[PDB]
Amino acid sequence: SQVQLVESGGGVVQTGDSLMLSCTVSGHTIDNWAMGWFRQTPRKQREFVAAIDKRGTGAIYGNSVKGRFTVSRDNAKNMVYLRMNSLKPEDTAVYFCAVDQLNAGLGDVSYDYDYWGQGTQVTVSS
Repeated sequence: SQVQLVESGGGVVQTGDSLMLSCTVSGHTIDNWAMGWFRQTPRKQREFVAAIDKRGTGAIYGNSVKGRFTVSRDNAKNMVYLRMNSLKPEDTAVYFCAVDQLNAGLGDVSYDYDYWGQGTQVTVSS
């Protein structure tokens, strides 16, 4: 498959700050796919963060980010977004976007996703 994902928007911020991650997809339209965000730490290789259905009407979130993060998408631009509010030191991680092409709703397990990007580093200073 010739699908390529490029995450951006990572950075170094203070506790309480906000970031807006984005991911641009090339090689295929995303308009029939669910899309997910995961994050990598020493303790979790791909911790689930968020997932959004093909039209953007539904979303699910990892327990530790509920109420703070918002996932969105723009199918015509082939882009997915993760708004991160109220950042905490334990949100420090490399953040990845990935494709769910199972056409079976929203899921939270990394092995069900494809076409991982190389991620974007988020560092939240204590």
